[PDB]
Amino acid sequence: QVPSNCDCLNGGTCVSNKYFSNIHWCNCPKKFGGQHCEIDKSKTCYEGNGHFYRGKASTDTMGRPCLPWNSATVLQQTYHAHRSDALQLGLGKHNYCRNPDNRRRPWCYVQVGLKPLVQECMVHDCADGK
Ligand SMILES: *[C@@H]1O[C@@H](C)[C@@H](O)[C@@H](O)[C@@H]1O
Repeated sequence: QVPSNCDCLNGGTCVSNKYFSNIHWCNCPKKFGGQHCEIDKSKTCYEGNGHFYRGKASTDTMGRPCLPWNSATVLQQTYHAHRSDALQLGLGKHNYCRNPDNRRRPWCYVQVGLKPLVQECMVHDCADGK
């Protein structure tokens, strides 16, 4: 143990609070990591929660390409390319995943056997799949 009101690496930043007796925290870049932030990683596949998102992730949390919002199936669902608020998320002619409702990760109407179920399009990891 090394009570130093902080502990990072790779030249991290040793910070410490004083308005609560002791509320410090390793001050390392968000792209850092490694126990005490000893690596220059770069985790950030969605600065938001999935509201807009502008990457390439088009599959769901399984791998399927998910159904586009123009697939009559999703048209039968709710948030597709023919509801009334799809113009706010631009769902028509496109796929990826949208989260205009109440959810943390971006989901997409992906066919789940016989009913396009919204699945938080797994958007984790983003480095050549490795
Ligand atoms: C910790 O403090 C911050 C403000 C930056 O100077 C970092 O480079 C440093 O490690």
